[PDB]
Amino acid sequence: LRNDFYRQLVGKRILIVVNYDIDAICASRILQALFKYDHMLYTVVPIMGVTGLKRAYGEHQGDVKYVVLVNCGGCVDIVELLQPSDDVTFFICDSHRPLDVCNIYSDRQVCILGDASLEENIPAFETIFYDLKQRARRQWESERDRIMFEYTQFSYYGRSAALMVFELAWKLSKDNMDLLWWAIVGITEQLLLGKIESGAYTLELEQIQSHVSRLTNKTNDQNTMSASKITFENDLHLVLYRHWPVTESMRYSRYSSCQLKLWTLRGEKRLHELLLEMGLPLVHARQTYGAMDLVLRKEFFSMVERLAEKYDIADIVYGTFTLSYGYRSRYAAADYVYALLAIMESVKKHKTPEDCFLEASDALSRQHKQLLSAGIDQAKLLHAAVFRQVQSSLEARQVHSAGSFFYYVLQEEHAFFSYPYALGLLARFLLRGHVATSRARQASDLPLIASCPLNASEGMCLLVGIVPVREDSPRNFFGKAFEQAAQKSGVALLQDFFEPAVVQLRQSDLTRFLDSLTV
Amino acid sequence: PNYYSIEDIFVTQEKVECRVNTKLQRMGFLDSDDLEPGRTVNLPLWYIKELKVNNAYFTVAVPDIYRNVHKAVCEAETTHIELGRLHPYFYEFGRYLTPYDRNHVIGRIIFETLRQRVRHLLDISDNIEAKLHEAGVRTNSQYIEWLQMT
Amino acid sequence: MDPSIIEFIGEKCMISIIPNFSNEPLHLIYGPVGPFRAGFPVFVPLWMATHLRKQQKCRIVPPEWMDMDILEEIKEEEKRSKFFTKMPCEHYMVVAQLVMSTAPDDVPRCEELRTVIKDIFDIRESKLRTSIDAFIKGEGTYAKLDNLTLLEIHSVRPILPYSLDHIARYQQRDTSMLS
Amino acid sequence: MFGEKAFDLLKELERSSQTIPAFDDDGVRQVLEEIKAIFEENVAQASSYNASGDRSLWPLLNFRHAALQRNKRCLLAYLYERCRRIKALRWEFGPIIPGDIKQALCEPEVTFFNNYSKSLAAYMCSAGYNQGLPIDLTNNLRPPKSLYIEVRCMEDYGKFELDDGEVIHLKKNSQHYLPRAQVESLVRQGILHHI
Amino acid sequence: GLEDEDDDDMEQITAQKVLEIIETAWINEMCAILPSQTDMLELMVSQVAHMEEQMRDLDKNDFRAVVHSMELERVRYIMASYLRCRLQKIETFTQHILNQEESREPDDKRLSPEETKFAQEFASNVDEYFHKVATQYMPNQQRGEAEQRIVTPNLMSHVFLKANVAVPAVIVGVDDEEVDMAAGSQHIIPYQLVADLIQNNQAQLI
Repeated sequence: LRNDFYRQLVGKRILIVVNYDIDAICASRILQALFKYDHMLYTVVPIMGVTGLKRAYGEHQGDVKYVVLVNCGGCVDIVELLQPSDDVTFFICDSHRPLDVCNIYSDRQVCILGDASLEENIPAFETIFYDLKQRARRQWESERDRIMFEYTQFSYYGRSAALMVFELAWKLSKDNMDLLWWAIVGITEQLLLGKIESGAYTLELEQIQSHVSRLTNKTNDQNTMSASKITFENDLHLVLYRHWPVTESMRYSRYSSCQLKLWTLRGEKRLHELLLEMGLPLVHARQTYGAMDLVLRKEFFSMVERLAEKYDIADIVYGTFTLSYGYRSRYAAADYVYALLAIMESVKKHKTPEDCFLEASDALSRQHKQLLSAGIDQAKLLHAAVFRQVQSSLEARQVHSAGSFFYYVLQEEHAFFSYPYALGLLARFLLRGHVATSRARQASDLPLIASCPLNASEGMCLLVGIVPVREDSPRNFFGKAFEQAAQKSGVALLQDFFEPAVVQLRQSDLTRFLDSLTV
Repeated sequence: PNYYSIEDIFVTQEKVECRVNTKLQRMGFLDSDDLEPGRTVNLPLWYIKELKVNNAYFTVAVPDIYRNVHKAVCEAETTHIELGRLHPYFYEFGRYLTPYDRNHVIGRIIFETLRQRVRHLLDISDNIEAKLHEAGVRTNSQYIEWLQMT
Repeated sequence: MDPSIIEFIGEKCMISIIPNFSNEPLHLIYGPVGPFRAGFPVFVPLWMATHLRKQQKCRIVPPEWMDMDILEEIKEEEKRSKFFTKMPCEHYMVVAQLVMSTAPDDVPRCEELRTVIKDIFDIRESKLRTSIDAFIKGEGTYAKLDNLTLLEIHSVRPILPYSLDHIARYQQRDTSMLS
Repeated sequence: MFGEKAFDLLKELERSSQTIPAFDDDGVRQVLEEIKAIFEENVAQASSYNASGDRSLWPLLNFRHAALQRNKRCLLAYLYERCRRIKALRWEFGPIIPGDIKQALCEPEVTFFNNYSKSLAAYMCSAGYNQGLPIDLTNNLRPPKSLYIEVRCMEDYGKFELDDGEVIHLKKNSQHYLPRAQVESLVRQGILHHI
Repeated sequence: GLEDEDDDDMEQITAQKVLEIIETAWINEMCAILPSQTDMLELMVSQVAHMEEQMRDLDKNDFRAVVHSMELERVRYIMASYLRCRLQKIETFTQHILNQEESREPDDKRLSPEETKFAQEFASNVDEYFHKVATQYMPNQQRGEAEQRIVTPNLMSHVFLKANVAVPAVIVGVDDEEVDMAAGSQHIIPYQLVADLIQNNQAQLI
């Protein structure tokens, strides 16, 4: 509840828009507007790491007390870090979810937007910030069965960033259909069960539906061009259906690749033998869907929904949205998020990251739409430069087992991969390839680790983490796992990024780090 | 001291070779103290901008593009005649010149050319026309946003 | 001669609109306005509806020349415009901009509107290339305003007159002409 | 030759167009030191009985006049041309932020500069009030908001902000706890994508 | 003694009316000094100050604060514009305007003092910068503020006429043909010839 707090927001302020995410601009551009709505001038932040926290804020030692927190909170007993707080209020809407109870109380300088049916963490203040010696430790450890089961076993993230702001705002006589699209941006940002879980997706089939299947404020005369409100249909999050031909999906898609084995040949013969059953032509299977003839393009999903029932891929039907403005197009919300990462370009100007952040935040406007096309372009070639290591690897087998996980190392960087999060993708593309498919799953379901050649930043062995698949919701030990060798030895380690699952070693102090970390 | 000009060293300095009725004395800049009646006598204007046109020194004469031989048909050929950039000061030589040569005949011509522009620049949608031309493009280019932010 | 010079002007005009909240935190701004009551229309200059429609406050419907049939008749009324024609408020080409910008989120048929008005604007201005092919012979003492509108003459304002000056140097002596 | 040389001056402003790092006072030097040297050209027969005022120095007396003529009006231009773009930035700021260089100041150009800055003083006394207020004309027409939040810019330069601040470093991310009282200076000289 | 006009008098000249009462003094100055008044220096700074202090009282509202503010702005970029223009007009016309001033000492109707303080500021800067341009061996006969320098003797701003007078052919002063006047149409001219109707404000400008 901020119906009482929001109305305090008239004085000076800052709108931090926190460390790297799509969630940021989605849940802020709304309010970079709303500030001039209340006749408030706005002020924003490029953040890349907790690095950025006080090298930016320390430049601003004031008392501007209407303050944001997103994507952080798993940081410090935040007065102990943000000590220049005397009564300076903060406002949190963070997704960096599992927070310590040091940070809520002293309940002047924070606001608790936390309410859940999980009441399991109460005496942590009655244990840590309160703690004869023997029994104190008896409590300490026998309840750290639960407490250290928090914050020393795994980590995860929660819910939206401005769906709260939607919940505030649909009451305030605001129906920014565009901003509902922005909400969907934030949805498939990380609520995609392909990335991080919803589960209740199947019951948000009602939620925003009931928001807008309610609402057609022009229920009788809605046949105009601009800003026609959006419409629900059961659709895909297969890779980039729209502007490239079917065969590009049928190649560059994982949920084929995990179930159909496409990088090899029998994938292709088998594919053809299904395009028989669809009876689509081959030219027509190699022109952009928007480019093809029509009745095939029209009748596509009508057949594909049903007579894909039988062929090892059960989970291609999803629930999604898609729209245009006028007559140039029909965009799709899922045909955007893979464009989003395209300006996340890690060039060696020092200008690129922040100014590309400004560019992206300039992007989600209807007025600013030219540039997005170039992003789509880049994404396609990225998706096909994936292969630039896949078959060379999965057939050469760079794979390392290395005990009770699987082990990978790349040893040469890509300008493609200076931007880091490729390191998550290729893992999630290829463990399928051999380590899942040429075997039973018994050697398949373990997570994986991925070196990161830093050919540009002097050599620092960047990393990200991975789960086993088909049991995803069981949170990542990697939230902790890599503290192991850090805790056993510790070796030039940083946790400079917002995220737990991210680290930075030295170029050549990584193997003994492993042999420590093997366990 | 002028309806000023960009080339005040090419403004009154285009040169003509008028003949001579009578004798000379000591030109100074030239190969000169007496020369002939009738000679190709190079004459950059400015000193003769007010040098007693009625006097027996020089005569009826023209640089013959500015003579009727071109222009008096360039009034009939006033249809798709091109000028480019050539003899440039060609809306404006006569603004000084026309009586000063004192052939009483060419005042009509220049007007007769350039009042054509009352029906040249319908299809629009020298060193002097450049300004208004730029302006003609510009005002429409901004009338563009007089529609909207576009 | 500008895009907003008119908008310093045309939005000064005032028309009956609806407010849907009553008088403000203050009751009335003194001036021609009367105070405000929801469900009760009020005439105002139009540089508030900015701060209503963008403020998600109230609606508005337009004057009557801002409709279909009257303008679907003036489309043939100007057949007489061998000088000029009927002039519904003489600025319907500027107001319609900001009207049709944000109003037609709820208004009926912002389109045939748009269609005819662009179908009227340039075509009245074709007159203004053609009738200029009548203009000859230093006619300072001949011109045309009789039912000219507001929004057009700027689009020729900067050009010909700053030509026609150093024409007009020429527009006593002997048989030849003088400037 | 006799001053065909403002055609050379046209490129002195080349980078100094709307991205002006710094400007240069040059093109002038012996161009000036000729002019009264060639007063001797202008003085030679000046009131001389060499000819007792007769034909042969009338035609180039006019030259002596012409030489004068082109002298003065380009000399109008040589700063007047420079006073125009000046005036834009010099409406873009009052005495808040004078020139980035002041290095190509034609040395007594301050004579004109301050006086020009003080021709506004007439306007100033009348502007703002009968007694006058140096009035906001060119900058921060935000419908103004609260005073104390920090700043972002688009790589302003000069760092000439005389307004009451600790240190702002007037570029993009000139960002410190900056009140409104400081930040009232500049808008479109490389600055304001954003706050 | 002679009160009860629509000027700042014992009545309300509306902010939207007072908008008008100075509007044409700006809209004429485009298409050409026309006679200037320092009276507004009593009017505007007074009237706006009253609302300013009222807003200084009513600085707690959200709305009417902003309405009065936007009002102020829409009023103020034109009050900018006036001298934003006139400084150019006489910075241009610093040359021979002093002839008009030594002809007539133009009264409160025509000119204003601060303009004539530009005479000071002009001769100061020009001659004391010229003090280092050519003063080592400055002129011999035309040594003062020179003879030949003029910005604009051309009274020839060829001008569009806002027909808002007697719709019959009200024939009036102009040196070109003046036949056939009316409240809509026009016989377009330059400024040289009608310095008459707009000194009357008989006629008007577009």
